[PDB]
Order: sequence, then structure tokens, then C-alpha cells
Amino acid sequence: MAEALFKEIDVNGDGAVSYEEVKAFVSKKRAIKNEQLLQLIFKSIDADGNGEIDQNEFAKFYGSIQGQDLSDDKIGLKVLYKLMDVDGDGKLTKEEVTSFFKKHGIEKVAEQVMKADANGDGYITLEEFLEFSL
Repeated sequence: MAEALFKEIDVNGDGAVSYEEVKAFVSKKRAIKNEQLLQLIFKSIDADGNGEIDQNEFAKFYGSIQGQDLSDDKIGLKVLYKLMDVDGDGKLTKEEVTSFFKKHGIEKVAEQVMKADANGDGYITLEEFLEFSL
């Protein structure tokens, strides 16, 4: 229902958008430097540089070429989790993880991991850690 929104914002009803309109749309979400970030995207979008765009451009603008941002961050953790496991299985336990974290003393993590389990076994995996992060 993207086009629905894109059109919605387009109170004008021309079927086309602009840089200010888009900025607003994105703004509706957050304001973490969307003006700049956008300006970058938009610019890259506006091939002709008419200063405006259309639904199509907006559709692709949304981000469907490499929808990534969080996962990328999940990779880091994942790796780490893999680093910890120097056995060669791809799974960790509350006791093991707690033993490794103990070094830090963030027992909390132990509590969070214990609560994360849910199942009630006393073990966890990488896929579970990721899915849980999502």
C-alpha cells in the first residue's frame, strides 16, 4: 500500500512527488538527518534532476535494492557469537555464555539469556539469538 501513501501525501493529486514532499514523508517517520540522507538518495534518484519524482521513482526510492540496516548490525554480533564458540558447533548455552560473559561480570546478560530461552532447556543457538534479536 505504498502507492496509496505516496498518493495520500500527494494531496495535490498529480501522481508525482517532490523533494520537499518526500522529505516530509520520511520525516513522518523520524528526523535522524533525513534531510541530508534523503537529499543524497533523492539526488541519486533524480537522474534528470527535475527536483521532483514520481510514484515509480518513489517506489524504488523506498528501498528495494538492498533492504539492509539492522541485519548489518546483527552480522557483527553474530560473528562475535561465533568467535566465542571455539568448539565448532554453532550453539551456546546459558552456562557457557554466562561463563564467557562472567569475565565482564554482566550477570544481567545471564538473566536476559535465561529469560530468552523460554523453551526451558538451558541452551541456545545462533539462529535463536538472531531471530530473538529481530
